Amino acid sequence: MHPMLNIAVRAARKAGNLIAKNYETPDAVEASQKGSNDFVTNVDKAAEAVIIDTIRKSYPQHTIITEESGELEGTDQDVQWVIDPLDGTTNFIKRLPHFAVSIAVRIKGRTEVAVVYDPMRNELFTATRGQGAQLNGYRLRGSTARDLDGTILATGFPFKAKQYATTYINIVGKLFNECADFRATGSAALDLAYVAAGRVDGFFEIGLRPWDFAAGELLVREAGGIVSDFTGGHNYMLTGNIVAGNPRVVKAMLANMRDELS
Repeated sequence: MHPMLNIAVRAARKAGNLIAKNYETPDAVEASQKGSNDFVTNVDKAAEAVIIDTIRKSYPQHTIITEESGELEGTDQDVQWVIDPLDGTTNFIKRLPHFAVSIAVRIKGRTEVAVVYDPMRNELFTATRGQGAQLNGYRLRGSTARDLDGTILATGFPFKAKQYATTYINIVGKLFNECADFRATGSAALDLAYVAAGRVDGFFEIGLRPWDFAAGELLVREAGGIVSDFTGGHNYMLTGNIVAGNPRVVKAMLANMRDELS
């Protein structure tokens, strides 16, 4: 737990330090046809290896699930480490300095530990279940906003889910008409961390993969916010359709979502 937290942080900083070091290089950037070149993937794979190696030196019995390898079953099925070694891939390739390592520990299907770590800003966000969220050791509470007016909402376009373009764009339209403004940062795990830290008032994105929200979602819930489905449910793990923020902000956002798809 806090020994697990201590290993999650160790792993996230060593992966983070390695990703920071290569950000300062260009070496071998080779693809354009869509975006993701050999270099980010080599950098990313090396981060993943470091995280796996670090976790297995103390907990070789656990299941580890990574964005790049899927599930590496352990003898002890009751603990899963759910990891994105580099949430913000396109950012990294463009050298936009906004990306993070996300590492969640789930025990018998409940997230108990969460680390999101920005290695450019050297900001480590952490949480353990029932004990709240911190940024570099200092307690987080969400934002204190009560409606959508003068709020800032982190979000991203459904680049990987284009068939939802119209619905999404329609949702963005409605929220804008309630005097919300938007940030689009390219790192969902960081967005969730920023919800936890009140740096934004809410977050909504479609089609997230579980490794990008598993740590972020606990950050929010431990800093007094909530996370839900676009339709209000606790179904978001299956969908990846995530609305996060305090209970007022989410209720207000969910209000603007009924009359759309999902």
